[PDB]
Amino acid sequence: SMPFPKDCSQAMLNGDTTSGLYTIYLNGDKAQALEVFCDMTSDGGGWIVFLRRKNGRENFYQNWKAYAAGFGDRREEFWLGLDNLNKITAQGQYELRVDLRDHGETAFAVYDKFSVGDAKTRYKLKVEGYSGTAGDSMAYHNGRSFSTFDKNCALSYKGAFWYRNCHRVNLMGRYGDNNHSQGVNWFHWKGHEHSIQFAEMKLRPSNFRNL
Ligand SMILES: Cc1c(Cl)cccc1NC(=O)[C@@H]1CCCO1
Repeated sequence: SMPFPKDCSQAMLNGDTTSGLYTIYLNGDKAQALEVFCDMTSDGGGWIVFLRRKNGRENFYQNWKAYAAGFGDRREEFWLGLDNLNKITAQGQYELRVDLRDHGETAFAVYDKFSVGDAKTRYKLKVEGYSGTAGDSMAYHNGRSFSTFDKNCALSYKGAFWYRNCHRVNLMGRYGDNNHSQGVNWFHWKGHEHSIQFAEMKLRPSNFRNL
């Protein structure tokens, strides 16, 4: 096992094959411990989950400081934090996976390159190299800074995202809100008038598939 695994891929190779909460260490630094939920079953496992929507119990209409730091219950609905995502994606070449489920139907998207810039970039999104079944709805958002109501699409749709003008993905939107563009949307799967019941965003090294 590695003593200070830097992501859920190094924790899974540590023989931890049950999804749930693990400690990772940013940059393998014992002083940068972070509790994360690891999805160890989807497409080979080793995924840090960074967004989960499933029941509408948690409020996602939160401010810049909340989105930078993270909020929620890792075992239920949560957001891992932009500072965490920047530091993790800086450690190597990461891939994004999005899992969606709604009324028993499932879809997914993978982006072979995923990064989040630091605060001086307003946490700029990079997403490239699409595959999957959900439809490439993150392409619209590529290269955009993050937006909250206090730093306006976040205000107009009462959510937070790498908004443009405004969204094809709104996974931090209002739970169960089927009004146009208000809900948990993935446009090229279920459009703008269908809020998706279950959504996860997660990341792991792009080279995991053959390491
Ligand atoms: C990342 C995160 C999750 Cl996922 C769950 C609850 C809170 C946070 N954020 C923090 O623990 C830090 C601690 C000081 C301010 O935020």
